[PDB]
Amino acid sequence: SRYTTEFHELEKIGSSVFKCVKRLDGCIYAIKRSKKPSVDEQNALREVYAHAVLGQHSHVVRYFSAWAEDDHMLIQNEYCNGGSLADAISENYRIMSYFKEAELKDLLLQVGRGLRYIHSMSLVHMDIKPSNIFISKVMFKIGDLGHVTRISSPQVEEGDSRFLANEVLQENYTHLPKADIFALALTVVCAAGAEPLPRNGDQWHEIRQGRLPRIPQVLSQEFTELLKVMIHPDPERRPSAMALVKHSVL
Ligand SMILES: CN(C)CCCOc1cc2c(cc1O)c1c3c(c(-c4ccccc4Cl)cc1n2C)C(=O)NC3=O
Ligand SMILES: [Cl-]
Repeated sequence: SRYTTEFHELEKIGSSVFKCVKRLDGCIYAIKRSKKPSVDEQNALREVYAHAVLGQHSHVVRYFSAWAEDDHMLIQNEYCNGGSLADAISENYRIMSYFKEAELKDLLLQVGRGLRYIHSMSLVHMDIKPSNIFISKVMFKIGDLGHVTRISSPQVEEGDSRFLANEVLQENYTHLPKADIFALALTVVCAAGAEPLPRNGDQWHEIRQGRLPRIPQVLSQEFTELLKVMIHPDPERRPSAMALVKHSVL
């Protein structure tokens, strides 16, 4: 098998994803091995197609190769040795020491540049959340292109409900880029030290009214006001990724 022959498997890093050394080049890669799926195959192939047009950007995880063997599909991507934002947030949570305002702005700006790049390729990510942001200056890179779709798709697989804009839940796909913007604000909120976001119920709905969850630290008004517009109930009111990256607060 290509996998066994080309790569030395170092360890499992996600449940599968493995940290591997490619034997010829001496580099370390993250390789996802999933069972080969149909509508499910189309969804698997969009991940690959997305990766293969989104390999030029410093804030999107680099793709190297993908292949099929057995009943598995394989994707070999850039290894980010800092883990995901989810783990850094969860460690912060235990130590009661969060991203400070300067680091939240950096997080927001870097990921915002990633979205800006995705969105200019007429693509939307649709699953922005801390577990899909990888850490390599710390560098943040968007990864997990499993929900990537073209921006005017009439059908969307919705991402994690914690980060899901209401209009996407209502199957209104008229402004899909602003769904990524909404999820990015909530991502930054979690990095700021917020409690686990709700999945349904009255707290879920409340955020989708444009009320920011409680943040256990004091932030500038100007920064809080940017995060809050990013979760505006009206997606049109939310900044584009380009407007976000040029924003004076950043
Ligand atoms: C506790 N923590 C500090 C480190 C332990 C786990 O570390 C990692 C897990 C990881 C990745 C990188 C890591 O450093 C990691 C990467 C990636 C993926 C991934 C997600 C979706 C599709 C394909 C892949 Cl390879 C999934 C990944 N997982 C589950 C990736 O593309 N590039 C990555 O570095
Ligand atoms: Cl997450």
